[PDB]
Amino acid sequence: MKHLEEKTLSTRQIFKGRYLKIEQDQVQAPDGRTYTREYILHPGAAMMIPLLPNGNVVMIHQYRHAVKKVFLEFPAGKRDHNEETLLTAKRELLEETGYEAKDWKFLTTIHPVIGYSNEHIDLYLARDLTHLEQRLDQGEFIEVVEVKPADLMQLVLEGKVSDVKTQIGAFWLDKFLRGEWN
Amino acid sequence: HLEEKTLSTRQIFKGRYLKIEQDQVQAPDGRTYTREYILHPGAAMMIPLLPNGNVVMIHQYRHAVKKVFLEFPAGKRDHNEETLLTAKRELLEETGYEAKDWKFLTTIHPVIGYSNEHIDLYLARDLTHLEQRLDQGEFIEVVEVKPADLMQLVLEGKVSDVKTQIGAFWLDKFLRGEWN
Repeated sequence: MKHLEEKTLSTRQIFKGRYLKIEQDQVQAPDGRTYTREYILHPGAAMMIPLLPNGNVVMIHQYRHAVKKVFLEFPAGKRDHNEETLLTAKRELLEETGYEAKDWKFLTTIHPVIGYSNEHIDLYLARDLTHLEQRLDQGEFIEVVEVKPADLMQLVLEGKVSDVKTQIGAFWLDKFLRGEWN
Repeated sequence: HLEEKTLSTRQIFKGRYLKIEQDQVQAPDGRTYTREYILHPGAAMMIPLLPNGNVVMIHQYRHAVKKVFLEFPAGKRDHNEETLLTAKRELLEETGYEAKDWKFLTTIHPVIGYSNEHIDLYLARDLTHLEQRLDQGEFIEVVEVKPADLMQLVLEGKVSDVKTQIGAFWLDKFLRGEWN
C-alpha cells in the first residue's frame, strides 16, 4: 500500500526524560507535503501466558501510576539491549512470578501505541511450569495470583482487564483452550 | 498495598503532539521514585457493522511503527467531550459513515506503563454512507472486511494494532452469540 506511506525527511531526538525518549520527524506524506510526527522510542517487550498444570494461569496485580490504577496483568517486561524476546519472557516470568517453563510458543506480536510509540510486544504461551521464587526489581511491586481462564474471560467482558496486552492474551488463551487456534 | 502516592507533578515536555507528565511518588517500600507518562486526551474506536455482515475498516500508515495498518476507525477526544461524540465525528470524518445505533462495549488502556490513554470501544449499526472528511495530515482508505477474514488475519499477525485486534475479538464474541 505504497500510496499511503510517508517518507522520513528528518529526525531528531527532541526530548529525553528520566525514562521517556521522544523522536520528532518531518515526513513527506502522500500529498508531497511535509508533516510533523512524534513518537516514543521504546525497546520492545515480551509478555507470557503461564498455563499451570491445574488449568489456571499465573497473573499479577501491579499498580500503574500512569492510569492511577491497579491492573491484572500477564507477566511482562522490556527487551534488554536487543536480546531475543524469548529471553526477555523467560527472565520476566522468573523474576515477576518465580516460574520457569519447559514449553514456550511464540503467539503473535502486538503494537500497543501505533500513533505515538514504536513499541511492539511479543506474546508467548508458557507451558509445563515449575516454581522457584520471585525476584523483584527496585521500584517494582507485584502480587502474584492464579486465575481460572473462565473467570478471566468474564473479567474481560466486565471491563476489568483493560490492559491491552493482557486482554489480548486472554482472547488468545481462549482460542487455544477451545482448540480453535493451537 | 500497591498504590503509589503522588508527592509532586510537573509537565516536563510539550511537543507538537506529545505532553509528558513527571511525578514524584512514594511507593509501598516508603521510598520516592519518578514516574513519567504521556498525558493523552483519551479516544474512541468504532466497529461499524454493515447490513451485509461486513465491517467497515481502514488502512492507514503509522509513522511511529513504519507500517500500514488495518484498523477500525478512531480518534482523540476533543475538549473533553463525551467519547460517543468523538466516535460519531470520527466515523464520519475517517470513513464517511453515520450510524443510528451505537453501543458502548468496553474501555481499554493501551499503554499502562507510560500513558494515561484510554480508548472507549463502540459498536455502530444501522449505517448510512456519506463521504470522508479527513483532517490535516490524515490519509485513510476505507475497506470492507468480512469478520471471518478479520479473525484469520488476527491469527496471522496481520492485525497487530491492539485496539483493532481487541475490537475483532469482541465482534467475534458478539457474532458467535456469546456476548450480547
